[PDB]
Amino acid sequence: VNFNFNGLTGTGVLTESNKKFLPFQQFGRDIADTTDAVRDPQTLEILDITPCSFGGVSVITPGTNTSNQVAVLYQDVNCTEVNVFQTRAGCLIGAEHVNNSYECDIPIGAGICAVASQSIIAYTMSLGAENSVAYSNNSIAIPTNFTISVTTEILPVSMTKTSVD
Amino acid sequence: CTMYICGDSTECSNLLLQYGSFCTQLNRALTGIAVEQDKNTQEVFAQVKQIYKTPPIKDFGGFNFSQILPDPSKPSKRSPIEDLLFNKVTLQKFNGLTVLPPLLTDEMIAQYTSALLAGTITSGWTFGAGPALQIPFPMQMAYRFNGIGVTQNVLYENQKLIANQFNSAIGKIQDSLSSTPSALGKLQDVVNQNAQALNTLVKQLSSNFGAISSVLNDILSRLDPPEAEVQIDRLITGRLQSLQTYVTQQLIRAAEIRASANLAATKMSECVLGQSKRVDFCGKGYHLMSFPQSAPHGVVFLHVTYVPAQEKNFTTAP
Amino acid sequence: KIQDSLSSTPSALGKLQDVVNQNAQALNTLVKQLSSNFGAISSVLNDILSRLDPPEAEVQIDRLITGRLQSLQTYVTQQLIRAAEIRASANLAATKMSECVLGQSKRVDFCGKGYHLMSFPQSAPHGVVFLHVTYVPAQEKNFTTAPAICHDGKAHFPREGVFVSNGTHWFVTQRNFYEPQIITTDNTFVSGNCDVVIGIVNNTVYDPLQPELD
Amino acid sequence: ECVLGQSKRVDFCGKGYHLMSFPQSAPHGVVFLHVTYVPAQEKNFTTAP
Amino acid sequence: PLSETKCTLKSFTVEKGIYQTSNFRVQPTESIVRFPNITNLCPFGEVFNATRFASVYAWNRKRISNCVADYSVLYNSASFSTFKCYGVSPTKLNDLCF
Repeated sequence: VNFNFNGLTGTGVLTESNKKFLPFQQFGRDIADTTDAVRDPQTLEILDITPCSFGGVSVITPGTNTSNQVAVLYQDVNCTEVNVFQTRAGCLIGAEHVNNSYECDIPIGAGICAVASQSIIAYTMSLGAENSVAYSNNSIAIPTNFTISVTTEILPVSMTKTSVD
Repeated sequence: CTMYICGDSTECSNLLLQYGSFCTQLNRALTGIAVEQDKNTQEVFAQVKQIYKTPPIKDFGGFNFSQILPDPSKPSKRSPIEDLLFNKVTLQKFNGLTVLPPLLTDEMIAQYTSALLAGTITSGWTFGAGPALQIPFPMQMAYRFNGIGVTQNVLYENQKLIANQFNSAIGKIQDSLSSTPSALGKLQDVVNQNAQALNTLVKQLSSNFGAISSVLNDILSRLDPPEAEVQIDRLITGRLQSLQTYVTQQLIRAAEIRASANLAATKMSECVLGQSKRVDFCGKGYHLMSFPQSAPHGVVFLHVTYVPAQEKNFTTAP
Repeated sequence: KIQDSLSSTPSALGKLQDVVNQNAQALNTLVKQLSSNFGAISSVLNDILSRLDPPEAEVQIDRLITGRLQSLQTYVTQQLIRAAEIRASANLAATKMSECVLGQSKRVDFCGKGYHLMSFPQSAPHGVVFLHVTYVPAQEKNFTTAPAICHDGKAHFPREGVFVSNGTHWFVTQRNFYEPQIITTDNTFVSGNCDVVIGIVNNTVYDPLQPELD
Repeated sequence: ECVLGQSKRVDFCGKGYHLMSFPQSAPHGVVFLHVTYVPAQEKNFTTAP
Repeated sequence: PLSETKCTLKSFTVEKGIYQTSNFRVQPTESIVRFPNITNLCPFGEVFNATRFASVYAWNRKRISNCVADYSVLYNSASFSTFKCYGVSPTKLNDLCF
């Protein structure tokens, strides 16, 4: 609601609070001088003002060059405030959570990554192909053949020599 | 911007639009350092693609590794030393100034650490080069002596003593960490200064910057626009200047963190994935090998260094 | 395969395209700031000079000058931070050149994954591309091993390499390429007796002098 | 890597093969003297694998 | 959301990835104002229409508290030739509480 408490305008939600005001003070303040609790006229009850539950909105998109399917992530918000998958970062809608694990394609948050098979999937990252090693106290592994690989390592050295007057 | 400078108000949001691409610029810089954090973590930990697993039996010729391998009885699958580190470091969120969670959760970060420990223990250094090649630990450590000009026979004829000394030193690591405050001083300093910068940024809203009130709500409620413009413009100018200062200092601090993370990755690559010859880079004294250990927003190494003891004089000739 | 991957795979030169795009986009934003009026009646100086006499055009041109000056300050600061990052990257590139191209570096995975053999530089637009010719084992075989060989009480350790067996006979071989050799006194050295070292095997170690002796 | 010990990473402790180094205090700085081994007076030879 | 991403990135081709766009803030559904039970009218008539005005040497000061005040009548009344307000806008001066 958009409330006006004796000229103390604001917007948010009024809840019950265990903040036991002493009988003299009217309204409490958080850091940066914002109104957080108030006692209203005609009832004197200690209402707690909290701004309406905010949350950033992010978009997983595989690229308009490939598809128009869009996945929407409402971070740090439980799925009770409007498939739909809950994450440690927030609830991501528009993707189907799966059980198999693949390498990360689009980062999502807290070990979760996202088009595949005509749909958007959201899954726990595959940390890599698990591979135990047959250790013992007397076993040795020695290669019999090798291979020579060439890897391209790319490093910037300079930028455009800009200048502004 | 909208939440920070203005919060729920189109009146100053319109005026903020007059300042051009400042907002997309700041948000882009913050997103860049944010993704750079995940880049740092992945580049410093995910040095091996395949997750290794320690053997079910800990028959390592006498080296009691139970202090650094993850403990199944622990609910979070963390070794005692990493648990102590997490318990040793102690860790703004209301005005649009939010915190995104790290990509690599602590569980999977610990999984990389356990994989690296298992790889080092089981295959020495070859798992960082190519395929993992299992090596019994007495021979692997005999080679690591052989890499600092100490022949194998020293190890083999002193195996029990070297194992006991290594176990005792690992235990003393726990004792030192637990009894010594600020053993995690670097991580505590970085976390504390980041949180303090955030607190100062929040506190800046308690400043008038020349306006007649530090909260734009009441000046909006009590000022006619065609003169409230100058007040709200002063307030926006000051608040945006504060945001620029915060973002710039964050950029510099993130550059320092990037340098430290690159150094950490190089150290893990050269001391963990292999034996490093460059002296005083993998711990004081001659170096053998090291163990990574996950720490909150950081990494902790255990440089296993060989150091000569009581020495005898001799009359010599070249 | 290098040329095939470079030609086929897009964003292979992403490490350079990103810095080029960042510089160009920062410049574009810097230009676009001119379009914003920073709170004054116009974002073009010629209009305010044209339709406002100086005594009250001072305030408008002052708003423009201060806002645009702050924008230029921000741009220069961003460029300075990015130049510091590029400076660090360039020092890393120079170190990599001097340690991988000009010579062979034993620093693991500093000149490409695996054991490093040599490197080839290649000029790139505002960058350098390294070709790290590295050596990587492929196929490995298990063997039964032993940290020592006990012969007539004396211990014997490998002078260089390890002891391995295929299950029936022992051999000395180097530690990165299976190349078994019969155990002789030339590639092994003696140290003490064989009752202090654990987990060792009784065996014979050949003496090259004896076959010519007899 | 140069004073407290001998390095092998080329062109990190001065031009040429590195022998050792000496630090020297300087106003708001340091000056190393990298003493390095540089060959010369080469001769051509016929060589075989 | 796809169009919003296109809008923010100021382009059509969006690269494959995650992009932060805005903040989800459910708008208020209705507006409420809470004011006390006070009903008395402070003697603004007796101040703006005082029998005798004190000189500046002994300017008369009258406390006003614990009532509801109608600045609307005095503002609309053009009897006041000059009505200059600093720090508060005279139009919504009736809105606030003091």
